[PDB]
Amino acid sequence: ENAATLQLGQEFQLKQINHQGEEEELIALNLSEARLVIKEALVERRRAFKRSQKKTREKELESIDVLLEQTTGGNNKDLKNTMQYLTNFSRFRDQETVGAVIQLLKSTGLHPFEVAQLGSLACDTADEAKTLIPSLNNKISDDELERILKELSNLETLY
Amino acid sequence: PQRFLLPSVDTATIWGVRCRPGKEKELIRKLLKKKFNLDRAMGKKKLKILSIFQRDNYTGRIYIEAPKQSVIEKFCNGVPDIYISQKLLIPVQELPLLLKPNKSDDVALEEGSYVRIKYKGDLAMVDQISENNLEVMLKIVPQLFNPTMALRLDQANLYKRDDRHFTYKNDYIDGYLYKSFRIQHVFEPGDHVTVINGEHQGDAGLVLMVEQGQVTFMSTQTSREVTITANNLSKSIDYALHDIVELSAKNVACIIQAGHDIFKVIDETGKVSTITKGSILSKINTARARVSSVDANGNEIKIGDTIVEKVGSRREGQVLYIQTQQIFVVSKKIVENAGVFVVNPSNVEAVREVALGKTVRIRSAGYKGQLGIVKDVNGDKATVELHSKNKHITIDKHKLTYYNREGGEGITYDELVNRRGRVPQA
Amino acid sequence: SERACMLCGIVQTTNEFNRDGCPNCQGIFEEAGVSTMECTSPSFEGLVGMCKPTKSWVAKWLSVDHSIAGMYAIKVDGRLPAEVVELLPHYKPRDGSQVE
Amino acid sequence: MFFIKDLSLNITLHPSFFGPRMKQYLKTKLLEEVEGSCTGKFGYILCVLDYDNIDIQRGRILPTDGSAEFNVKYRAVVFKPFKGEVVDGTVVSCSQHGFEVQVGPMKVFVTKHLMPQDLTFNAGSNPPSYQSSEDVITIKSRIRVKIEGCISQVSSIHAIGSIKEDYLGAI
DNA sequence: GCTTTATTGAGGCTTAAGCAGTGGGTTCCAGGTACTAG
DNA sequence: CTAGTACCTCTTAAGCCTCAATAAAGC
Repeated sequence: ENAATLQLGQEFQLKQINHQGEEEELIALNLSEARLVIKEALVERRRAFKRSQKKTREKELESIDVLLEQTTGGNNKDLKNTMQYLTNFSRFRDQETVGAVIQLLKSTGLHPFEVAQLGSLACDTADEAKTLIPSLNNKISDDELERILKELSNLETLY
Repeated sequence: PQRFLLPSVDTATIWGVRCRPGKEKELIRKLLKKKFNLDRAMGKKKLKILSIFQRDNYTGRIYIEAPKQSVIEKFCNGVPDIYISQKLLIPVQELPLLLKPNKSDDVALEEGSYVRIKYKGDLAMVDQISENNLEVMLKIVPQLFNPTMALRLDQANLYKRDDRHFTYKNDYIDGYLYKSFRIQHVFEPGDHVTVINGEHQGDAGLVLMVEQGQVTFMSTQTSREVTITANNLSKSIDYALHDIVELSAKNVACIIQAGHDIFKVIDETGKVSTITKGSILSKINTARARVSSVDANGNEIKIGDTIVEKVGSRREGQVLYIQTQQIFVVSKKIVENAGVFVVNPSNVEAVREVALGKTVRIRSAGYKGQLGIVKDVNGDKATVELHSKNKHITIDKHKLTYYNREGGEGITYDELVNRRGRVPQA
Repeated sequence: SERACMLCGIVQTTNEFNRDGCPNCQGIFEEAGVSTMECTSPSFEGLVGMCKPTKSWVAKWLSVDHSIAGMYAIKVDGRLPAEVVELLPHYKPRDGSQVE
Repeated sequence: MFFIKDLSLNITLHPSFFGPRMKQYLKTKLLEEVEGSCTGKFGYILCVLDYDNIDIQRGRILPTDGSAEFNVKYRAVVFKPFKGEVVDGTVVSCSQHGFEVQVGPMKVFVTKHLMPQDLTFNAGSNPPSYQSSEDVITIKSRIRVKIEGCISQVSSIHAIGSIKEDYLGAI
């Protein structure tokens, strides 16, 4: 059974295997980093297709939609819905902001899922954060939690 | 009274003796006769055997009530099919149930009940039961009795006792035969659930509400709420498909979701509709259906041929059936409508031997003038077995002359094709 | 064919019943004004060869202690005539109905 | 839930397609499988990254058949909901039993019995909506709800949630 | 000093094994007995 | 009366238990 009490499944272990057999620590990402990696993958796919063939909430959405249509477009309609869901209510628009956020979250050293939730979900009070994740109650100090929450709130982009 | 019949060690002593199964009755009779003979002969000295019995359900064993084992061994000595050595003492507490009559598997007969006759295998209805509980009146289907046919055929043995009572060959009422037979001869919302019993057996869905033992669930197959008794639902841990159905004289559809009594079918016009089992007149056999169409390129297309649409999505698939103006094609790469779509033939592109059984003579070959029997023709060549040689040779039929079954004149391959196929006159 | 009496359970051929009837219940049948055949049934289960009914516990269990030695049926299907039942207040059917 | 991991996929290729472009063709078949995939074991596959860095292992030839089986290992980001998490979505449709909320590639349903007492369905507006003493819910609204149950389909994932704790609902 | 021990071994009985392939000609629809339908 | 229908009927290789002796521990 999977729940919020860190009772992950047989495959969602704290350690992950690499293509070379090396064991690494599980790494998570937030919505902004997910969008960044998706955009990088789309750019790489577009470049691959081009080389193979050779031999403010109003304009970015259109560019993303046309890019999706050009490459990996029409195979499934769920990709467009997921892209719209990610783009409509995103938080960070700059790579520097997400980089700083992930660098700060690295110092905490908490579970990847917990830090991902903290960087994605929005909280304003200690009690709300504690009740949101009862498992992560006696793990993070109240002062540290408040500091990270206010830092994340300040780092929020003004759209 | 039965409370005073409880067996005791000092009063009841029965020993079980193994015997060849099935011979229980004959063995019991033989032992009883032997005991009577011994009593008549010996006189005062009589073996202490009180009773000898057996149980039908317990084959291969008999029971003898005697005070001592030695008496039983002496009495049974020399009796074939009885293993005196293989014997055991019956405990007192087990004596009652041994003599307790077995509960007959036949349910208590009641008027109007349905039973099976052991008209073997024909359902019957119990109409009346005799006061002695030895014979029962059963109503059965004789097809229903037809007074018209009986009158037409065997009016001599047919009699009319009432407006709906007819006697034939010694009693038919309302088209059914009444005959006497011996009795011995006769959950929480969101939970995944599945129907195990009822009209909707096999349906699966997600529960939404439970009240007074009735569970309502939304079914994926029908996309509607169905309310069923809780006892008929089981919590599950989280015509066939593609058949051709003749909806009417001019309507043919292909099934995309084969259910128990509900079938979803796409018609020749591409419209998908849900119908009942009764709406299907009959099933069209694709293999036996000799229907062919012409594609855009003019190449003939038959059932099972792989075709690709020239316009649209260029769907590739195998043709299941051919309609007068449409063709149904099933594709393994399409999940929508079970991969079955109806397309126009013009919008797709594909990816009687008279000689047989008649004696013949060859004309221009190494076996000319030799009688032969035609077996089969592969097209432009006829296979013939020679009477004097145990070999089959393929030779062009045009250079062979046909003869009558019994002698007759020789005719080349110019009269049978022109004139009606008939053997010459001897 | 062999039939077993529904009153005492004695099993005998139909010819014997037609000729002499039940040796142990002829008087009761005559008093009840019923034929032997109506008081006998052809369906029975199990065979019991009773040799000493007075000294045999099986006879007491089958209520044939006062009967004579011979062949008897443990279970007999059917019902006796109402007249016979009226003359036997303590009659117990041998079909297993009263063996609960 | 937005996890990057290595996935190994076995792809069968006919020996006829053996030219230099086969790689690209293989990649195309990879793009037609990972995209839109939804398996209960690995959850829903979101995206595959590092297209140019994809490494393909040496193909495996069947003992008798001429097909080549290539085992390609690739790093991909996938999404999988878990019980007790809270996610935000957009109402897609309204019904008497509740309103479905599209979140990512998945759908969420809220049980009527687990709704605020003040919140009440109303059909007086076109389309029907819900009215609350201090909140307004319509088709076009961002609603944050907690997921309490997950259901896995052949090619879909469904969630069952409720809104009882504070700070939930319209935001 | 005597008695009762765990151990050693030695055979009877038992249950298993029993070249590869292939061509053909014969025989079974089993016997009696009782119960029951036309 | 007559005929269905079923129900009864030669040469070895291992395991194990069963026998006859033998040195030590109790007492």
